[PDB]
Amino acid sequence: SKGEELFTGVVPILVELDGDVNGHKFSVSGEGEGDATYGDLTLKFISTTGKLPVPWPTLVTTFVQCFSRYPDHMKRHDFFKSAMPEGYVQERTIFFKDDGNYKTRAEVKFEGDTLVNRIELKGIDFKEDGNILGHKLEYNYNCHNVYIMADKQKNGIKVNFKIRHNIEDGSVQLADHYQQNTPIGDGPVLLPDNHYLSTCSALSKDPNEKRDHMVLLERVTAAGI
Repeated sequence: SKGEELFTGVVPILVELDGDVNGHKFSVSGEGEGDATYGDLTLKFISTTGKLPVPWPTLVTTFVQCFSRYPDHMKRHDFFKSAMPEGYVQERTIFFKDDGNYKTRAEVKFEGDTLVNRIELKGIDFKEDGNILGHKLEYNYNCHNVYIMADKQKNGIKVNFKIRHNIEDGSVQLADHYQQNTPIGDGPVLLPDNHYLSTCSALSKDPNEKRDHMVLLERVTAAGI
């Protein structure tokens, strides 16, 4: 399964994001590795242009579902890997309730032996003293099930889900996600039936790192079939 073979072992991952939110331009690089046999990955991100104008947690979803563990009985529903090595384009719109929104476009594919997620994010309509720009979110993250549905139209998948971010002293700030993924190559892909990705994420910090950074650790497993 060409694509599948690509993920038998541990694969290094590189993430490159260029962003602009309300005119606050910034860049982030991440490096790590993942092992789809188990569905685990670890990534370390560094804000390379200065202190991030948005809270780290808000960028988690943006920063590689091909690393999900798809159980054997579900192998025929693994679109993400089926598109590799040429890759896929992942696009999203994330609306922070009562706040601005992020629009992202990324490309995920192999470069050499590394799996790279190269992103362009543009956010607007945000509120300066808002939870976002004001950095009032706690530095934590939750676990969720994200439902995946095919999209014959785009020849890929559609997905929608909400992320709940905890507010320092408030409730939570909702971040409503709309996602589309389409193959990059012209070859055939796997269009799966409806299912979901069970996703565990947690955030950490690195004792030796002086720059603004985030350590993201996760375990993701496909299910629902």
